[PDB]
Amino acid sequence: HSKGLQILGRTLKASMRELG
Repeated sequence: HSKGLQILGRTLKASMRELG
C-alpha cells in the first residue's frame, strides 16, 4: 500500500528543499 506514495513524495519533497 501507501509506502509507494509516501517514500516517493518524501524523497521528491526532500529533493526539492535539499535542492538549494
